Amino acid sequence: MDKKTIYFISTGNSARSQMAEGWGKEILGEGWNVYSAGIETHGVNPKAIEAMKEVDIDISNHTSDLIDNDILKQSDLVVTLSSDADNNCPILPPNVKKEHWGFDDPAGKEWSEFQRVRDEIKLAIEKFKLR
Ligand SMILES: [O-][Cl+3]([O-])([O-])[O-]
Ligand SMILES: [Cl-]
Ligand SMILES: [K+]
Repeated sequence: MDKKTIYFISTGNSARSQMAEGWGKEILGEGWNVYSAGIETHGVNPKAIEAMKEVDIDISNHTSDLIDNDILKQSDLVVTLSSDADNNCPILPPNVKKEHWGFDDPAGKEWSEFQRVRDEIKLAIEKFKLR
């Protein structure tokens, strides 16, 4: 069937949203275009890159972006990863569905927290695929 589009939006496009994009392309790649953005943009967190590298997923080529309206309007599903993203997300046109999957912000925390959030996001995406 026609490939769908999922857009992960978080406070920034530095950690949670980048790991979601990484997992999304790996798990949902066959039937989904996967993108990510932040309400704010502050570079990709090197620890998020390393966290994904540890599970053989390369996100070193990702970029930190604000929301692209063109992609947004053509998205089938928008997933917010933080309450700030949930609240600051633009009013979505009727053709776009929206869900909130919250995760803790690993910024400034110890290494194991990046691993923890990485794997919680992995689980959420694996469950999503089973719908
Ligand atoms: O994607 Cl976040 O940078 O909000 O973690
Ligand atoms: Cl799929
Ligand atoms: K991005």
